[PDB]
Amino acid sequence: NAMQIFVKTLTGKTITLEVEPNDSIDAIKAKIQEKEGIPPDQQRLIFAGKQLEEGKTLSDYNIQKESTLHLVLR
Repeated sequence: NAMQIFVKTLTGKTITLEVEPNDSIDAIKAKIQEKEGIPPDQQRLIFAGKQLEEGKTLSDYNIQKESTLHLVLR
């Protein structure tokens, strides 16, 4: 079931994540924290024009394999 997505970080580089289709946004943020050292509470995430919010899931925004989310700092 697992799949690869990417997050475009604050440097413009991307990190690679292994995620499940219904993973919460909270789990993505925690993976971003482990690699970037930014607390989830300071992360704002965007995909295809949508704000990705805590408590919601990847599938809420139709984030499929090879999607690149964009990270914005709070």
